[PDB]
Amino acid sequence: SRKGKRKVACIGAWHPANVRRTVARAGQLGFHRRTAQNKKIYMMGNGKTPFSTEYDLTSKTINPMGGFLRYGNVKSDFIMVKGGIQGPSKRVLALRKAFAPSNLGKDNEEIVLKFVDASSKKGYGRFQTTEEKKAYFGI
Amino acid sequence: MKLPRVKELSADILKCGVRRIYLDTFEPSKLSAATSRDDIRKLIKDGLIVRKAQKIHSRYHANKLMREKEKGRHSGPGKVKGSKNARMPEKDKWIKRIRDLRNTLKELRDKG
Amino acid sequence: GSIKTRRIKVQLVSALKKNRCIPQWKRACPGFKQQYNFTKRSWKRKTLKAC
Amino acid sequence: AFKDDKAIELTIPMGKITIDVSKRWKCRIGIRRLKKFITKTFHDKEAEVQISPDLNKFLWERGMRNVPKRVRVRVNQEPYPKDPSKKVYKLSHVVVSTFKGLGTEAIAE
RNA sequence: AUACCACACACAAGGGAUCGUUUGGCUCCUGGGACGAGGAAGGGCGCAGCAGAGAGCGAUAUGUGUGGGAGCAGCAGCAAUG
RNA sequence: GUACCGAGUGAUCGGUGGUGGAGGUAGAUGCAGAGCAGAUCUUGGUGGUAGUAGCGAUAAUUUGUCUUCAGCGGCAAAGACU
RNA sequence: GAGCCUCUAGUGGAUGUUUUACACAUGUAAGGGAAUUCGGCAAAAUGGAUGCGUAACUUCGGGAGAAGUAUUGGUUCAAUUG
RNA sequence: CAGCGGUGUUGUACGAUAUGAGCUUUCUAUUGUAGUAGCGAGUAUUUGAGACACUGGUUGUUACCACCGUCGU
Repeated sequence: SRKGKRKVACIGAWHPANVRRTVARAGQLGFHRRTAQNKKIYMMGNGKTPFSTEYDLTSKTINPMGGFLRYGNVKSDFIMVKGGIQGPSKRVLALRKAFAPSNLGKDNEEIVLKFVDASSKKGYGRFQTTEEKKAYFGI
Repeated sequence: MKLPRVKELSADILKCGVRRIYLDTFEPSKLSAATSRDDIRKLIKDGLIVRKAQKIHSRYHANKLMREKEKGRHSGPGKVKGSKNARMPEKDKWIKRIRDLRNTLKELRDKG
Repeated sequence: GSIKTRRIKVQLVSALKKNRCIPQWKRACPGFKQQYNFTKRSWKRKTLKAC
Repeated sequence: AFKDDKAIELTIPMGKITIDVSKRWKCRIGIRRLKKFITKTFHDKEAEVQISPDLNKFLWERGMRNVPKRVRVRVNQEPYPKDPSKKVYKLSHVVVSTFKGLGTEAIAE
């Protein structure tokens, strides 16, 4: 086709003699308010107290090797939640108690952790602590 | 006497291209005062106008490659693009052979 | 070009002498009313047809 | 000039300041951005920057599609002759074997 | 409508209508109806103290004779020996 | 020619103040190339669109220095191309 | 005297800004492999030289580079065109 | 901008030294002895080397305290 392929071809009929608000057009994308309902708290803790599971007997903080990419190390209290969340690193968010309780079985189940990943987020991260890196390489 | 013209007349006098003429920087007044070919001849004598040397293009690799090909290096099946006959002409092989053989017979007969 | 006939050369010679402005003294003369010579030409804008 | 008429000697990270610039014109736009770096380092946007021919010649050494990673330069500050309401900064090339250990120095004369 | 757009009036721009003027045109009438081998009509090229076009003139390119008589339009020079 | 003011149902007519610098009417009759919004009318002059659309196929350009008086103009040193 | 690279000789300006979307010249792509479309249109794949091996039909000249397969750089040697 | 810590990407720098399928027999002193070599793809050591980035860790050095306008009391 001539005059471009990445477009809506037909934007209306002859009558009514105007464009309808329901047809797609080019413009702003992203930077909108959105609310995500019923996300579940897996863990709560502090950035400088080490922790362990019943199965992983290493003792480590939440901070990965070298920190989070454009942030560094967590120092205060933290929450951990399932799945992804709006916006990039460093943006402010508002938290609220759930508006109504959920009936779904996936939501209301218990959670028991056995491992948490603490490897580097830059490149392929292949160690969980500096002690392992020092032991893999010499000296 | 504009300086572009000084270069043209110098190029004529020194039998080279305009790209080889160097005008000395410290006496532009002395250059600009020139009127004639005989002025330019004097400036050339005094070294205020100079012919530069040619840019270098050495045959080092060409010679090296040539000697290697004389030893028989390169020249394998993955280095040739023309037919056997293009590289070593067949009519020439014939013509070289039969002239030698005929010359051999001629001398043997004539010497008895 | 460099090769010319005698007839072509005289046409060029005459066309070259006629191509001049009004001399600067004439402008001062009491009776004289011309501004510019309208018969002046440019090689970029007209052909002589000397061929 | 600067405090106590010293020259400042510094190193310019040409590799970093050109990270976004196109390969086809790297050396042409690098010159515009070397001058910009100087003016922000001495907080003097409206001032002139002057590049000595030896520094020009060092920068163009591998043609238009490249620029050196680091370059060491001596800087002098003077009032600008054509309009002495402005300053001019003059850049000179300093030849170094290695960059290890070289910080920012101020040298007398 | 602070500043945009429109209209009215005063001043400045932009264009050349109108009125005043005319060493040109047109029509009718009367006279005339005169070229060339003794080289015509028509074409070209030259000629000025400063001179392109046009006018005038032919290497004698403002000469001779007759009748008159005051200047040659600019600048430099000429003129009752015209 | 331009602002105002009066007369007439109306086609039009009259006066006043500035501008202009030499010609102009009222009555009765005569002769006509005798009245314009239009013709994708004819000629000349001017808008909105608009400081907008565009002005950049090709090898490529940087630094200093003099002019220029503000020309990537000239000259030195580099980097490229046919 | 192909394309690509250099010597002799010759060469260049509408300024700054990292510059969204849609374009125009181009690159690359998991698994699938013409399901796309009037239609494999466009693109991809094959490619030089050396050897082995080559069908129907034919006017016996051709078909024929049929098809199908293998080899290829650097170094150091023998042997003399294999 | 540099040190010194930390986290990555690529794959083992330059230069030396040793080895290398093979091919070769040169020189100085001097009568006869001693001295006495060249040419070579590559491979191993020094060397998880060298290069390059980012650090909300820590030390040193260097730069920065202005100015112009509008509305109000």
